[PDB]
Amino acid sequence: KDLRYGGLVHDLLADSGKATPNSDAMEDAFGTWTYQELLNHSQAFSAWLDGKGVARGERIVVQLPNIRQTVAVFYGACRRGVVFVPLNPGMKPFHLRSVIADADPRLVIAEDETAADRLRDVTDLPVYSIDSLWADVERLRDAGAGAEAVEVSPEDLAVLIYTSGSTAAPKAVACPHQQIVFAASSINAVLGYHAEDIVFCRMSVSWDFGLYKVLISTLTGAKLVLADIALVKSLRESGATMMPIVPSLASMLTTLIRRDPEGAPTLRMFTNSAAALPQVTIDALRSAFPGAQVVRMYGQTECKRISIMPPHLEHERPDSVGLPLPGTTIEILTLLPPGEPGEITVTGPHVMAGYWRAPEITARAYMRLHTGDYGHLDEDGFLYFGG
Ligand SMILES: N[C@@H](CC(=O)O)C(=O)O
Repeated sequence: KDLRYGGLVHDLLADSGKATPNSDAMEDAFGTWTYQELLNHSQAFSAWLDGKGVARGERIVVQLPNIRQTVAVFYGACRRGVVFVPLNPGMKPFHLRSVIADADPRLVIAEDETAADRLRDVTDLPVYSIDSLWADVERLRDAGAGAEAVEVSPEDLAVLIYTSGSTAAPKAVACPHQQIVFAASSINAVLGYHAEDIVFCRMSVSWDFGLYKVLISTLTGAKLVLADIALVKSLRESGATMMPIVPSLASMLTTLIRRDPEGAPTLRMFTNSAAALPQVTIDALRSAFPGAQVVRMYGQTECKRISIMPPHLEHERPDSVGLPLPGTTIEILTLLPPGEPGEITVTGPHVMAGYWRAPEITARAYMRLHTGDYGHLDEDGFLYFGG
C-alpha cells in the first residue's frame, strides 16, 4: 500500500534530506538539526567510520543518551552497512562487559571521558568519547566528506537490539534493513504520522520504541524531540503532537497534568505498547487531553510490533490489542478457529532475522515467530490475551 518492501534504512534520510532539507528534523536539549543538517552530519560520520576502517557488516557499540549525534551515528553507520548496537547509559559494568563481548564490535562510542574510562575496564576494544570524535566529524562535515554511497543490501543487518536484562544471558534481536523499513512503514500506515507532526520521545533509542520514532519521523518528514516534573511544559512548549507512552509514563503525565490547567492542547495522539494500559489511565488521558487519541498496541522486539488498534476504533473492543500490522498475519496455534485461545504467532516482512549468534534460542522462537504469549482472535481479526 504505502508499505515499503526491500528498503534500506538510510534511504529514508536521503529522501527526506532532499525532499524537505530545511524542515526541522531533530531537536534535543542542545539544539536543532534540519533534515539537511542531519544528512550532512550522518554523511560526515560515515566518513569517520571509513577513516577508521570499520567495514560493511561490522558492529559499533554506541552507548549514548538521546542526543542528535546518536541519530547521526545511526544513519551514518547504516549508510556503510555497519551494524548499530545501541546500549543504554547507566548499565552496570559486568552487564556491559557481557553485552559488548556478545555484540563483538570493532569499536565502542561512549558518552564522555569518564564513561569512556569505565568502558575501557570492561573491554580491550578501542573506545571513543562522542565529544572528542565529534570534532573530527565536524571537520569532515565541513570538507563535505562521505557523500558517496556504498553497496548495502536490504538483507544486511542494520541493528542489534539487546532485550536481555542484567540478570540474563546476553541476547539481541538481529535486525536487517528491509524489516526495519517495512515495519516502520506498516506502523505508520495505521498511526498516520505526517510532516507537521512533532514527536515527543522520552524513550531511549536503545529500545526499539525510540528507534522507530527516529525512523517514522524520518520516513514522514516530521520533527522528533529527543527528551521531569517539567514534562507538561516541555510538551506544550515543543508543540508536541504525538507521544509514545508506556503505562508508567502515562500515569506520571496525568498526575502532572492536574497541576497545570494550560495543558498541552497540541497533543493529538498517545501510542502505548510494552505493557497493558489500564482503563483508569486511559480515562485520565482523555480527560486531560480530549483532543488526543489513545492508541493501544502490542509487540515484541522480535518483529518490532504485532498489533495496533486503529486510532478511530480507540473506544471499542476494550480488551483487544488491535489488528495485525498491515501486510502481516497473526495466527493462533495447528491453526485454531476464531475464539479459541492458543499461542500467538506472527508471520510477515517485519519478522526479524533471529537472535544474534544464538542458533539455539532462535530455533525455539523463530519465518514464523512464536511469541510465547497466549490468546485468541475474534471473528473480525482482532487480538486478545487469554480467553
Ligand atoms: N517492541 C514493542 C514493545 C516491546 O517489545 O516492549 C513495540 O514497539 O510495540
